[PDB]
Amino acid sequence: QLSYDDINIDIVRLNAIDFKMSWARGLKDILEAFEKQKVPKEVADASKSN
Amino acid sequence: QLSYDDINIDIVRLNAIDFKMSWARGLKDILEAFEKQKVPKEVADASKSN
Amino acid sequence: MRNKIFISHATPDDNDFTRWLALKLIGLGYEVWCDILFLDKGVDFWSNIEK
Amino acid sequence: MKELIYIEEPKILFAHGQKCTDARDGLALFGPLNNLYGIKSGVIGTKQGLKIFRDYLDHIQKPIYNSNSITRPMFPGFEAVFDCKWESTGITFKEVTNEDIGKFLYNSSTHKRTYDLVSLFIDKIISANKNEDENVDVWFVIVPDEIYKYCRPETYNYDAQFHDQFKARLLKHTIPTQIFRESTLAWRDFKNAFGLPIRDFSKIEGHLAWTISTAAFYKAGGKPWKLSDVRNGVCYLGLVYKKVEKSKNPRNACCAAQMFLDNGDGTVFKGEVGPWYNGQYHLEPKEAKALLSQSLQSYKEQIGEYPKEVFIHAKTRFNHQEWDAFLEVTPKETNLVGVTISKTKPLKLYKTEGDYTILRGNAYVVNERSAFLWTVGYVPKIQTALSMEVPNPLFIEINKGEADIKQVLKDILSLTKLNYNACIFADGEPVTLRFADKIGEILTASTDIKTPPLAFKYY
Amino acid sequence: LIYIEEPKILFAHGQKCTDARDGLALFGPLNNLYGIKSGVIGTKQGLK
RNA sequence: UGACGGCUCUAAUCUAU
DNA sequence: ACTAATAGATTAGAGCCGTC
Repeated sequence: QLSYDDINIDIVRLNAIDFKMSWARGLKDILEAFEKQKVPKEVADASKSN
Repeated sequence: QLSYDDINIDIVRLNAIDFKMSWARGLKDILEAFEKQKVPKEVADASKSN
Repeated sequence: MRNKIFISHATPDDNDFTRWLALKLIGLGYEVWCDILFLDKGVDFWSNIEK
Repeated sequence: MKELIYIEEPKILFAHGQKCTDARDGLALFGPLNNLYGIKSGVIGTKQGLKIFRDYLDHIQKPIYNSNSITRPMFPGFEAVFDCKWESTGITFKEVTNEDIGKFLYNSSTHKRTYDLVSLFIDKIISANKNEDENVDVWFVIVPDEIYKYCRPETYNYDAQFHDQFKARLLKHTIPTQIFRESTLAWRDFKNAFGLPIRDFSKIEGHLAWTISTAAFYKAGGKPWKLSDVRNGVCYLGLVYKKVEKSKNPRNACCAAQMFLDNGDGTVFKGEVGPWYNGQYHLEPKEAKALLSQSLQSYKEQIGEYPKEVFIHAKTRFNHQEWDAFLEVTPKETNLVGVTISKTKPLKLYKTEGDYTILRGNAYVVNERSAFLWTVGYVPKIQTALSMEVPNPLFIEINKGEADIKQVLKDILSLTKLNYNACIFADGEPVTLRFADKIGEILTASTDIKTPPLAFKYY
Repeated sequence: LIYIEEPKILFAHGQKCTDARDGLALFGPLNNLYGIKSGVIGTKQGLK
């Protein structure tokens, strides 16, 4: 129910990550942006993080 | 009957442990907070309480 | 050094999403603090967030 | 020159709204929809049927890695995936000593011994159910490999395999018992003569432990997953004419119909029994007014109206003398699309490149009242076909009635994920036929129970 | 009239007190169960 | 029964000499 | 009268496997 004219003013100037229509683009673009922004992380978990 | 806006200044900033809704979850959060802070303690024994 | 990922979210509801997100984020290896999970009890609730 | 029309594969919902397509990974990252506080583990078996659980039961709490997680994925553990407490607590070890078993196993009359072996098990289970204090949610009968090695093909007409009689005798008690075996639960310590065990369950110890955990999960009232495309007010019926050639008279051939409804409450039930065998897998008109009515009585009182459409699946086509009776019992407001599904038609296509089968979801329509659905085959999710060659695409025909064949094709591609017995991408035939068959194997073995529409958990 | 001593009733973790109300309120039950599934029926008003 | 495949071995049934 | 009759047409257990 997030109408674009009702979102916070600081939010609209930034590309929001979509979790509504699927979790798929939710955590992916969370990590995809992290991969492009070189956010620090440790190891790759067990089983190569599955 | 004591609203969260009537809390005295000595503990206004301090993150309180909720017990109003349920005493069980407050008791549990008491346990986890002590474990996270490495609070000194002995082995659990309810006979001392008895 | 700035290392914890700040999940600025509503306390009662978005935490459950974060209990999915952050718990997965810990699973992915990301460092996460939250106003529910990593918030230590007995601290200045407003001041701890500023730190 | 002919083409193969494609329909998208529907997905399956999970915990707090999230909707993935694979049941393998949509459950690990999300968890089951309906959370339950814990499952009490009741186990009965021999001396070797207990230390195996004391190995396995807490083995799936910790994560275990297979050879490769891409093809045989690991799972973080029962608490980390299924959001429940299931450990060595509430154990109801009820030792049936081997000498006690041997004193009943030593009998050679398999027509009598096989019934006797189950009678040793049920009498304890119902006693604990009624005349005892301990509470068990799902019972784990760990029958050793020797018990079902020999007992394999009024109270003796049941099959040589004790699978049917054991579960059919609990219909009076309605306790959900998960039949187990030593081989399926003790893969590590079982070794053959040459040094290579026959059952190579090591690599499957991922999604196999997914099956055991999810089978024990749903039987406790839980909801591991639900379909995210099942339409509203629509009933998906399925009857498999199961042979009642268990007693001395072969005059009985009773089907076990069942339904999978919109709300996720698939109330699998019992059909009607009557003297129609001549070897014809059809039921007389008088009994038809008792099956579909009981099917619809169980739903009209539940929701307050008639179903929108009844997808009556079957491996056997419906004759007019059978379908005519269906007309008066059902209202005209629902179109009874009898989808005779056949897996014996000889259609097999291969690809000029690639060592895999055709991508699933393809629907080669033949005419308005025929189709060919590759519900089994290659997939883009697990990138592995659920078969060894291209199977028969499930011949889908509106045997009686008129409707859009395309609307029919998607729902069969939807009744393939809700397999609350395994952990696969999907099934090759609709669950409206597999779960309608497990009732027949269980229920029709015994002819002295006037059973309610018990769900699959009791079977 | 010789006096017969008041008996004891056990509670959680094998402990031994004398009041059913007091012991449970402070100690708990012996066996450890996780949750209770409450199949509830009744009239529409009675649900409230 | 952990399960969903795959055919294969047998048998059965109705359309018709 | 039906007595057989050999096929098409569909069926399912039911062993035998693999259990990509």
